[PDB]
Amino acid sequence: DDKMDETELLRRSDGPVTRDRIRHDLAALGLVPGDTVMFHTRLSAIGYVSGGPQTVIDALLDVVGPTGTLLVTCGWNDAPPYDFTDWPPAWQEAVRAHHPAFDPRTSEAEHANGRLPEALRRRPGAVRSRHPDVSLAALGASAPALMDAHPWDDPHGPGSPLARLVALGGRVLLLGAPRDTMTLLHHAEALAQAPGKRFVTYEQPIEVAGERVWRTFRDIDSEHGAFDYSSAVPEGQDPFAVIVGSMLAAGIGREGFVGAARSRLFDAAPAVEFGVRWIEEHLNRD
Amino acid sequence: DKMDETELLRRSDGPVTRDRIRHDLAALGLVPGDTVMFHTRLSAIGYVSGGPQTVIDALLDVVGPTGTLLVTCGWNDAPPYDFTDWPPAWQEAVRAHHPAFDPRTSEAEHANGRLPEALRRRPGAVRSRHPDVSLAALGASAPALMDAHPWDDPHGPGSPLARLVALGGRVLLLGAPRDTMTLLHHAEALAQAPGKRFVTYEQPIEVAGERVWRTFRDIDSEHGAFDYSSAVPEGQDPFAVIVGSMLAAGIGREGFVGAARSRLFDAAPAVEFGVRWIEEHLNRD
Ligand SMILES: [Cl-]
Repeated sequence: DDKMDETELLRRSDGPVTRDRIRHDLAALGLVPGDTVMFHTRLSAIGYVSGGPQTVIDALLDVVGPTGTLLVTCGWNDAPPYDFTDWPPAWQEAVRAHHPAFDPRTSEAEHANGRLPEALRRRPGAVRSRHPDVSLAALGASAPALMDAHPWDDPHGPGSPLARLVALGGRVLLLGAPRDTMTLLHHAEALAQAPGKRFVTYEQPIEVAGERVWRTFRDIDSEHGAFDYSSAVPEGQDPFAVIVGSMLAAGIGREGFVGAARSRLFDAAPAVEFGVRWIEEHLNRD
Repeated sequence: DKMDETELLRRSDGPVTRDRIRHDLAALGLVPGDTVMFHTRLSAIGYVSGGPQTVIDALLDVVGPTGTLLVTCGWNDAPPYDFTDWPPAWQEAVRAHHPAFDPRTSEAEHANGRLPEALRRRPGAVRSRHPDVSLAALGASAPALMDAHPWDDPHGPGSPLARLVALGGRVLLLGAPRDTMTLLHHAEALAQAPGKRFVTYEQPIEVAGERVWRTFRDIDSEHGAFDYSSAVPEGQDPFAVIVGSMLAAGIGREGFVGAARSRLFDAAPAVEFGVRWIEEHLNRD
């Protein structure tokens, strides 16, 4: 029921949530002109947002202003599965012969990231990074250098957009999104040194020189965790949720509300520094 | 989700590729130069390698550069028709702050699925200007089909749907159920019968760079342009009944595209049939 969904969201926020009200709530959280902010969104948690994703994006642009930048994690919803080489031989041949290349302009973001990354990447002037598995998108003053030349291998590591967010003094905003959605902690996993690090190898079709070619990629296991967190994390619990919870308890990050959405704003450099130290201390046992 | 893939892969007995869809579309009767409005239920096709992009590429492969694809978009985040029933403070917030419809960025209705949202993002795609029932089109006839969508009676004469009929266009249901045929709203707008139901609603648009509120009139495309209670059996959707009767009268062809039950109609005889069906069932002189 469409009617119903609207009724519940209106009730949740006690009426429509507007662009200027979101702008006000974001400034109260600590977002300021000139910031670069990567943001994860659970749109319905805000309430009934008058104008949907476009209103959230324009409120964010109002706060950071023309010299600031917004960033999201996109990925590729219709990528071939990592394990597509475990299918009957005629099937995977069909994939290898006919699966289209990743295309930054048209390939849709992963559906699990919700509507906001797919709205951001389609904004006029938005820039989407070239990686077929873990592309980001950005909008604003620093968007070309942040997204430029996404490193094929180790795409969460030293050369990556996430590293550039840290070096810029950027921020991470969870906008109703839960603590485990903080993508930036994959950059922490990529930097962290501890035994038992998990890596993945997969292939995906990309377009280079205007022709479609397959490429093999290496990354940390950003799906099941770059380590076994068995010893440091109660089972049933998500490692990133535990790290961010400890982060917050150590005084890194500010919590508040944007509409009806429980929201958290972090500086990216201390969050990554905390995350790598968390992983190395819990997992090295020296 | 690996089981999700196993379900889809079992449904189509392996990946459905661009070439396989093109093959099945041609066998259903789509030809080079066709203009085709299509409604899609991706999961009914099976495991489509490449998702919506692959469906669109296959359709372009069949109709070629002289052909045109059309979809219905609408506007997912339009103000609800009845926001003017809300408490005064809530409707004043919508009036002062709801952003204008923007054909380049306003999202299609979530219920229309992922194909319309992918089509309108293609390079060269054209999206009509109507804030409530916009269409999008891609190909040689897209500018003329989408141009100057009438504000009032947006399914009536001179609308994109009327232009699809006049062009000799077609309608494709690609695993979509018989009741998503948008073209039959054009039949409802043309049909002469008692008790026709209309809606009047307000939506923000941009006119010469300024955001303005406008009032719009349409047939009730949400609840049905007529009370169909005496014309259809209980629990059946009117458009499904009309399309079923259309098929049984020899209008339209049916087959499979991948695993998806699919139906292809010529738009001019579909609308003529739909108008007659409504006038015969709802006048009963
Ligand atoms: Cl490049």
